[PDB]
Amino acid sequence: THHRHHQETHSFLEPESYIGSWEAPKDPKDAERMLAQLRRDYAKKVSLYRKDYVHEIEMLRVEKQRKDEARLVAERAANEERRRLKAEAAKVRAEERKIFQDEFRKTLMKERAEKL
Amino acid sequence: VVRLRLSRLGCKNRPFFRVMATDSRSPRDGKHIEVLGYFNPLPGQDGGKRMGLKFDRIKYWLSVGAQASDPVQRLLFRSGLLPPPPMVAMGRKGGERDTRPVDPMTGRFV
Amino acid sequence: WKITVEKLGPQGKRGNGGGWKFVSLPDGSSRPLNEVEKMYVKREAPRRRRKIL
RNA sequence: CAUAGUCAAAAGAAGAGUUUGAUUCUGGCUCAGAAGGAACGCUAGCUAUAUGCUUAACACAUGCAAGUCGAACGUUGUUCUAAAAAAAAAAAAAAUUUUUUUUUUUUUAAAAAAAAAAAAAAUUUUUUUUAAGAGUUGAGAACAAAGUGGCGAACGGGUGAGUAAGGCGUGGGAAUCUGCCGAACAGUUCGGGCUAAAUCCCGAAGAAAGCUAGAAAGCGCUGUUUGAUGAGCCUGCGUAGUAUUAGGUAGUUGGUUAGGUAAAGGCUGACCAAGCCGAUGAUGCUUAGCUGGUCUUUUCGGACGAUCAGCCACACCGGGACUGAGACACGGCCCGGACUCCCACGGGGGGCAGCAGUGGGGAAUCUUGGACAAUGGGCGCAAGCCUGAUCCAGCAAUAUUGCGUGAGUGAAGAAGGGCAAUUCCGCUCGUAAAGCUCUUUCGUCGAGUGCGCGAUCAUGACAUGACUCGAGGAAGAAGCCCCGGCUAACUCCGUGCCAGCAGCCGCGGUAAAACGGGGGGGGCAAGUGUUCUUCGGAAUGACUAGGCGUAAAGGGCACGUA
Ligand SMILES: [K+]
Ligand SMILES: [K+]
Ligand SMILES: [K+]
Ligand SMILES: [K+]
Ligand SMILES: [K+]
Ligand SMILES: [K+]
Ligand SMILES: [Mg+2]
Ligand SMILES: [Mg+2]
Ligand SMILES: [Mg+2]
Ligand SMILES: [Mg+2]
Ligand SMILES: [Mg+2]
Ligand SMILES: [Mg+2]
Ligand SMILES: [Mg+2]
Ligand SMILES: [Mg+2]
Ligand SMILES: [Mg+2]
Ligand SMILES: [Mg+2]
Ligand SMILES: [Mg+2]
Ligand SMILES: [Mg+2]
Ligand SMILES: [Mg+2]
Ligand SMILES: [Mg+2]
Ligand SMILES: [Mg+2]
Ligand SMILES: [Mg+2]
Ligand SMILES: [Mg+2]
Ligand SMILES: [Mg+2]
Ligand SMILES: [Mg+2]
Ligand SMILES: [Mg+2]
Ligand SMILES: [Mg+2]
Ligand SMILES: [Mg+2]
Ligand SMILES: [Mg+2]
Ligand SMILES: [Mg+2]
Ligand SMILES: [Mg+2]
Ligand SMILES: [Mg+2]
Ligand SMILES: [Mg+2]
Ligand SMILES: [Mg+2]
Ligand SMILES: [Mg+2]
Ligand SMILES: [Mg+2]
Ligand SMILES: [Mg+2]
Ligand SMILES: [Mg+2]
Ligand SMILES: [Mg+2]
Ligand SMILES: [Mg+2]
Ligand SMILES: [Mg+2]
Repeated sequence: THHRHHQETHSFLEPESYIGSWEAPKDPKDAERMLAQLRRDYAKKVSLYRKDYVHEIEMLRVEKQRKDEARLVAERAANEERRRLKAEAAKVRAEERKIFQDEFRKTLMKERAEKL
Repeated sequence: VVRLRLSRLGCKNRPFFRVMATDSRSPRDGKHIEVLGYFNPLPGQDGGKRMGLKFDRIKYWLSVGAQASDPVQRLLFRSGLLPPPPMVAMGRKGGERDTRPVDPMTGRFV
Repeated sequence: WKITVEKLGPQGKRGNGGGWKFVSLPDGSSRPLNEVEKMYVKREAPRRRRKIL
């Protein structure tokens, strides 16, 4: 996301000594066995890399889960306060409404009696 | 099997590659799960080649068992996401290379 | 060949302009960018303006 | 500090001619623009990248387009030979031997080292024949030679016939399965059968299957939990024309109960009810694959759905299932049909809408090419082997804001052509040409390096290319339409309502700027015209953005359903 995180926390690596490490044997059969062992070692290293990546993704998922839960509980707390404030305002407005409606009803009752 | 492989882009005699996460049965330039990056097989003005990868998505696909193809194994070793392929231990073929210098701007012998 | 490996996605960004880059030499080692390579990085970024002149 | 910072996401809005004696209005016709999978005429230098049977889903000669694995398994038959390690270079015709250390067995408790014929020596040696269903014959090479078995031939590739909603676009769901691939756990035991065997088939437990001390803790298989990827099933919304088609349905709509399916379900047997769909257009008829998108356009719309990619459907025409993780399967099987090729006449065989290619139809659409070097895919532990996927060459101005066909100078203003009271070198072709100087892009010719590059551990079809250097000589490279108005560009001769021209208005009946030729000129330019087709102009179906007194157009007038 930023230059500093990448520039500090990148594993820059040394030269790899595996490159050019083959020594030619005197028997083609032994050479084939040596190449087969090299393929098996490559499979083992790939499996270790897969396990490392599984653990990295799991830790990132756990962190995202706890962050989302924290935001959710903060949001719920804010909504629980907003709801109670609006309920109090609605209650005082409904209490103000009744006197006006009673007076208006009395006015209309007087008008109907006059017309009758 | 999910495969990290190379799709051909570019034009005729100007190859360019994209690094893809695909089902193996898919056509080479057809259906895919994800574009993971790119690779330029032609050398540029800086004297080297270019490559971009989505490192976290490549880690995701390798963690769930995707299998890289033969050039993608080399490209992922070169970026540090995979171990070196078994054949890089053999070393390079030698021989007398023509080391006579050519001018960078004009291509003629200095 | 040396390569120049860019990190793509939102988690590989060096900032507004692209992703972070390293070199990865043919011997198996990787290194940060040179000054010439830094100029190459700077000249290929997209510019957030119309073409003046 | 900094590989920081910068906040861009459009442009696109034109009018003209033609109804009248003239006018304004209404209203059509036509024109200037952009474009195409185009076709045809005339004319053509080059490179590159795209595109190239739109018609007959017409019929197809020929070659190729799917195999691979001996590390699953026997089988027969080919060859050749009768213990391991190390050294042999120097004095008095030469491949195979001598020396040193380990090791199996035999012979007389330490040492020594199959039968028959012919010959030699005192039991051994030399040569030859048969050895080897044989008191374990010791190594080796191919076995492809033919098979059984696994995996893949459900991918990739082609076409758009059908399909108007069982499809597609978009968003969801529950009642399912999922080979190979990643990650845990448990097992991998014993009999029989296919002439011989098995990782083939059957049986028992609990499901199975073994190979490799050549691949011995490496593969493989089975069961159970999972991730990942696919697949099946369902569904909301959106998605033609036609009412000069008004009713349609009878497993139809629902219920119950059995069956079937991996899985919900009238999916279907039986029984029961009479429902369900329809004027918010069912059903009938016609047309059509859908989408991303392509062309056009001041936004909207219209036309199209060809290349490419996603989804679907189909594979000579109909009908089926089998095997399989997956098919009701383009290059698999069975059946029926039409057509066709062999037949020894009993009977067999085939399916280019894979890549090339051929007939045919058509105005019209390409090579019977090269390589698996790259990328992708199948099989294999690999080595590899396949791959008309692809990559790359070939043909075609079919397309593309590309490049070139020279740059200067030159007055005998040459010759020649055209016009001319026949004005100013009489005017013009015309500085035009020729000549002279310079530069050689593109193309041509001759060479040279190649881990230049595509590809790297290695492997290069392209490549007779490219690159670099050299030779040469303006040399090899300009047309097509038009010139009465719309519309930029005018004279002479011929013709005489003829021959002809024409997008529209109109020209031609003896001085035609309109027909045809000469001369000159204008626009585009390796193109340029003509035809077809789409949008624009067209506010000419008007949402944006029009109307209905007298021009097309208020229903004769109400009442009322949606
Ligand atoms: K789709
Ligand atoms: K059919
Ligand atoms: K290949
Ligand atoms: K033409
Ligand atoms: K010339
Ligand atoms: K009413
Ligand atoms: Mg009139
Ligand atoms: Mg076609
Ligand atoms: Mg087989
Ligand atoms: Mg098949
Ligand atoms: Mg198929
Ligand atoms: Mg195609
Ligand atoms: Mg199509
Ligand atoms: Mg209808
Ligand atoms: Mg059709
Ligand atoms: Mg459509
Ligand atoms: Mg046919
Ligand atoms: Mg199969
Ligand atoms: Mg089955
Ligand atoms: Mg076929
Ligand atoms: Mg063909
Ligand atoms: Mg014809
Ligand atoms: Mg491959
Ligand atoms: Mg494999
Ligand atoms: Mg081919
Ligand atoms: Mg051009
Ligand atoms: Mg040249
Ligand atoms: Mg040459
Ligand atoms: Mg090379
Ligand atoms: Mg060529
Ligand atoms: Mg004019
Ligand atoms: Mg005349
Ligand atoms: Mg004219
Ligand atoms: Mg004329
Ligand atoms: Mg309109
Ligand atoms: Mg308009
Ligand atoms: Mg309106
Ligand atoms: Mg009007
Ligand atoms: Mg009105
Ligand atoms: Mg009236
Ligand atoms: Mg009337």
